Amino acid sequence: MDIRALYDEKLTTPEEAVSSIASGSHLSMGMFAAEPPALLKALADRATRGDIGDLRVYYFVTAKIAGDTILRYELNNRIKPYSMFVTAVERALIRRGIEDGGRKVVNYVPSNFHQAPRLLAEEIGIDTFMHTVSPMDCHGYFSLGVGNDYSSRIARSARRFIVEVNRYMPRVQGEAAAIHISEVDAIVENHVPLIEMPVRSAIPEYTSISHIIADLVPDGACLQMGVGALPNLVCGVLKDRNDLGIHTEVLNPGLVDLIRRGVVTNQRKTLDRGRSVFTFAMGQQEMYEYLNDHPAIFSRPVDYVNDPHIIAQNDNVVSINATLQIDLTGACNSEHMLGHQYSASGGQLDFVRGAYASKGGRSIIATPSTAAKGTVSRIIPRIDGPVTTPRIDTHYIVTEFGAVNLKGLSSTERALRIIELAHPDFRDELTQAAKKMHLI
Repeated sequence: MDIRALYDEKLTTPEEAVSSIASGSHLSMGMFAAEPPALLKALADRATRGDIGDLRVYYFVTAKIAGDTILRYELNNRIKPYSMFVTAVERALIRRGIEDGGRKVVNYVPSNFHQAPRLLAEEIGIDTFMHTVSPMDCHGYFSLGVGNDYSSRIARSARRFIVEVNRYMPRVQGEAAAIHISEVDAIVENHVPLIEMPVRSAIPEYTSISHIIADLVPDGACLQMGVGALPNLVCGVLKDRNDLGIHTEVLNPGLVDLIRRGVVTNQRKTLDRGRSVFTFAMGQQEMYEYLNDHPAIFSRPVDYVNDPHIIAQNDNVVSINATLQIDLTGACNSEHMLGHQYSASGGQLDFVRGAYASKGGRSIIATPSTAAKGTVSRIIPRIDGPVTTPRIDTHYIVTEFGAVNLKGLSSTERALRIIELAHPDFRDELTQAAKKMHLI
């Protein structure tokens, strides 16, 4: 194929690239750092000029990029967020919609992340897909870079695929990560640094927690970690380990550090031996650079990564996830918003199940015992409404005061052992509550 010719007959401006997108259609985009700033700004401008309406945008993990363009509150009447996972950007929109006469401005779409490819391709249907990509190579291929997730599927199943070439986007190897230019409908170029996950400082509780978790990581553990200061600290403690593998949902700076140190070899994995596996990546510039052309890092779609049966096929999986609350039944809650559950959509539960099913595997859910300078307990009597991790799935829980394996324990054994993980200031109160609920 004459790729140079193909590039030039597809290359165009952001404004022109989004101008044929139909009103009343379905659009989706890449996660996080794969959200295309130039294309989304141009699309936002269309809505501003009143040149498009009734556009549903389906997506999972959003950033300032979409937040400052197509998802601005003012465009809400023309570009409709159909969020399948609610983060801070949606929290602000929903809050503001309540203020503004009780408007519903975010349309939550309950879903399983590991089913995202199918859900978007078949149940929902996507007309236009937009994604930042690495520059075309000499064979005519782009790469989805920090993204695979649902994106490697929808880039093919969507009726139109528009790419935003960025040199700051790493060239990443992975299943269906490479896209030939013949599979692309339009191209724009916008070379800008990828947005970064803000680094958060550790709190004192994370020191004890990270050491308790470290003792629970066996030899040749196959790691999955969410983002945050706690996981990063844990990786810090694992810097003296050997022959660890990676099979994670999110690839973060902590895990990449273990790769760079040679702690991670993936030689004890059954699947994807010799390669670290992820579905999408979040970090800072240094991590993003490191991913470029890395031969031992291999992205795969979320329907592989987050499939509990796939996760379970590696021995000694250790899944480390954070949560905001744990109740006395062992149910856990990761959703910030009061009265609601939009967090259940996330792939956390997939690894809770997968890690337990792994031979030698451990699912860990960890949290500091208190919040707000010790005045609020994160160990509570009962979670309000639907939960993030049901009590029948929870394996290990950790606070700064220890760990408990809940599997096989009665309601009473659970409550008595969970209370001992609460801060001393709250254990009496939790004990009374447990009695009232007739757990003990």
